[PDB]
Amino acid sequence: TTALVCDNGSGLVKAGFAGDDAPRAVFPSIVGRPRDSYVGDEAQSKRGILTLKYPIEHGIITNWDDMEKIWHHTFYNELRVAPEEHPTLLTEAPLNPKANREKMTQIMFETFNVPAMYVAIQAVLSLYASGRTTGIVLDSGDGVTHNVPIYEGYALPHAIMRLDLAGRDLTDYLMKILTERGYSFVTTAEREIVRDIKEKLCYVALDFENEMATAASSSSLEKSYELPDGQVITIGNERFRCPETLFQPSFIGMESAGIHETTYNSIMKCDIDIRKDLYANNVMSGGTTMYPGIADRMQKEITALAPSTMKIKIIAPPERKYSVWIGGSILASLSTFQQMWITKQEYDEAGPSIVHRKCF
Amino acid sequence: TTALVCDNGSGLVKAGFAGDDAPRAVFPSIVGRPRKDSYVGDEAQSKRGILTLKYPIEHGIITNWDDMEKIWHHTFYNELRVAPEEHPTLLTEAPLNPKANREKMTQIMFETFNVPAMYVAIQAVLSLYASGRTTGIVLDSGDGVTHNVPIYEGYALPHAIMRLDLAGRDLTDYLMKILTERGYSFVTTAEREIVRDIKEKLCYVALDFENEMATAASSSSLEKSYELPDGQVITIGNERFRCPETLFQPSFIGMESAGIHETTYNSIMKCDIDIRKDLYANNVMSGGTTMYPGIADRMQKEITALAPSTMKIKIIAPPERKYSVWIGGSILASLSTFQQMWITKQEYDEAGPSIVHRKCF
Ligand SMILES: Nc1ncnc2c1ncn2[C@@H]1O[C@H](COP(=O)(O)OP(=O)(O)OP(=O)(O)O)[C@@H](O)[C@H]1O
Ligand SMILES: Nc1ncnc2c1ncn2[C@@H]1O[C@H](COP(=O)(O)OP(=O)(O)OP(=O)(O)O)[C@@H](O)[C@H]1O
Ligand SMILES: OCCN(CCO)CCO
Ligand SMILES: OCCN(CCO)CCO
Ligand SMILES: [Sr+2]
Ligand SMILES: [Sr+2]
Ligand SMILES: [Sr+2]
Ligand SMILES: [Sr+2]
Ligand SMILES: [Sr+2]
Ligand SMILES: [Sr+2]
Ligand SMILES: [Sr+2]
Repeated sequence: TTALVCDNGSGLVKAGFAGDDAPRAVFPSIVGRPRDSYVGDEAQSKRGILTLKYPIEHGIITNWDDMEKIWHHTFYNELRVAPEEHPTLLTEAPLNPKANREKMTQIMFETFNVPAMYVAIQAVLSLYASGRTTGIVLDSGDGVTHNVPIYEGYALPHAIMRLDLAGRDLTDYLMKILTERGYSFVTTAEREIVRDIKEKLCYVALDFENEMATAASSSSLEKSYELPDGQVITIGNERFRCPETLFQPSFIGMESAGIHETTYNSIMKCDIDIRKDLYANNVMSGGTTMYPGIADRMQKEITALAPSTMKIKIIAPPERKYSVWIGGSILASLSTFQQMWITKQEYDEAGPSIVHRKCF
Repeated sequence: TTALVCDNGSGLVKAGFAGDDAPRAVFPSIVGRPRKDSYVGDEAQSKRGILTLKYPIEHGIITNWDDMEKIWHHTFYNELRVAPEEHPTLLTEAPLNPKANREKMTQIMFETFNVPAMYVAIQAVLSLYASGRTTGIVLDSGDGVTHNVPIYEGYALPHAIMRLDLAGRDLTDYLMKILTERGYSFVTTAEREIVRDIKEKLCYVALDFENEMATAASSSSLEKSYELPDGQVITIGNERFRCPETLFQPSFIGMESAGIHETTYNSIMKCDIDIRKDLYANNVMSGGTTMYPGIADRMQKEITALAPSTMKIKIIAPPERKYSVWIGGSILASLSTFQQMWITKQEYDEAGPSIVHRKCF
């Protein structure tokens, strides 16, 4: 028997087979209905004739009807497997309401007739993937950013921090600042171009003020980008100003602490005896941690905030845009895990509330 | 960086690389010295006519440290052919292994073999891991000893461990005895090795011992022949199932002890009432001496007779269970989540051998 791993995010579904090194399928977490339902790439490419909805907001499922459509699409159209044949591992946001875990469980067993399933916390999976069971994860995706401190596979809920700024906000901000430069990025098609610019050319400056000074004095930091129609544009300080928003949320009008401060504050909410282990094991996860320079910059910022004697290590694996998924693949393909699944039998005997006993 | 997994048993060493599906090297845990200074394993055995042979491990516990060092040296340099300084090494240990022994093993690995990192895992827990479980009760029967080890959520329950002081070597000796009663003769090492081969190839556990005896007596339907390298032939009938029947009836070799079904039952019944149901449904067989065809079905029948009438009982006997400890070690040492669990050379330098008690569970 082979397990499936489905990592449902605010912007992207990552899905595949346990044991694989990477997801087989990655697609937009979008359901389109006429202005009877389309999912993913097709929903996107038919936007003109459709109303589009994102069933997951800031990592939490908020539209169960549309979520069922995402899962149906995942099984039948992307992975192309019969769900009744596969134990299925799903992932969940930090601080996911208990009722949501039950609803995921009920839908899996009742709608999709899975023989077995499990729900794991996304940040814990990314930690596992990095080669640890203790550390603090900064997970930053398309819609939300969290700090999750974890001790021996257990997330410490009182110290979890949530920042409602992530990749989609950074894309919107890059569109704004490139428009201020004198370009015009406003439409949905122009948003896809800017997303590509963001993913290809942006970086986190080690010293932001110095970098702004460098950008002002020479073209040394400038990069050309060819637009779909052939026109070549210049991206300058926008390259590092865009992800600087993560450290300075006031750039997009948010009063919030930046990701260095949320990391520090998370650590400080934990018991003093475990803080040392957390500083030494700060793991970055998710697409919005992919910026070159982010690890170097976090190391510097955390050092400035931490006790002078504190050993600080930032771990940013090259594969971290899929580390949640990879952690799920490791867990779901592990021999010992085969006893951890909620079985169809157990669900029939106990109902959806079995999830709280079996997963956690 | 690839880890090494070395499972040291009373009779056999199983050794290889983490991530592999089977040990690369399996050889006798024996050191011979003249009646070259010392010989190990395969070579010691062949030269035994001019050597005194000793087993440095007895009932799973190291009792001769000079000879154990020679076994580890042979494993690293002659069998695996690696430089130990390049490989984190996972070792295994028996139930109730003395703290002093765990310390001395740790000292030897870091100071003599210069390993970069090391870990010691409980053998029965590794076997359970390999079977796909962290809760269950393991019957581990090897060359020198048999244990039941109940395990709950990844931890062995030492208050409920049971031991039976017979295993594979005793079954070989018993088979030799009953084959000698047939007029066959086994005096040389070569001939005694023949008996071991017959045991490993032709023996099985009868579902109902008395019925099977009756069958063997009324027809030739259960007979098998074994051809020796020199032309001689051994024919065997009820000896096929009388030999491993000893596991269920230790009186066969003059022991008063409970048989493996009763030790398994006794072990479960020493555990907390609220976990017994989980143990009954997860009896995992481990070790070379559980390899007998028929053993799972016989255990199912015997346990069913002892347990409450409504108890769900399941016996799990993985096909490569003669190496399940090793395989569980391979799984563990190659697992991402285990990578901070190793004792590092740095931790050893700073803490000394007692570090093993703080790190290894
Ligand atoms: N190389 C890159 N550089 C910068 N950003 C990137 C890169 N690759 C992907 N991203 C961004 O990462 C985001 C998607 O990441 P991820 O799949 O981790 O999010 P998600 O799970 O869909 O969302 P969330 O975790 O917020 O619920 C998108 O905003 C995308 O533009
Ligand atoms: N297929 C088989 N059938 C019966 N017996 C077997 C088979 N394969 C191996 N054996 C026996 O298993 C024994 C070795 O098993 P194992 O390697 O588990 O023991 P060990 O670890 O050396 O000893 P212990 O666990 O007692 O310290 C030997 O007695 C061998 O003859
Ligand atoms: O810290 C190790 C424990 N961990 C094992 C999962 O791989 C979760 C159980 O608590
Ligand atoms: O349920 C047990 C969890 N764990 C043991 C933790 O040390 C097994 C992880 O492979
Ligand atoms: Sr995510
Ligand atoms: Sr795709
Ligand atoms: Sr419905
Ligand atoms: Sr149904
Ligand atoms: Sr053994
Ligand atoms: Sr040395
Ligand atoms: Sr009987």
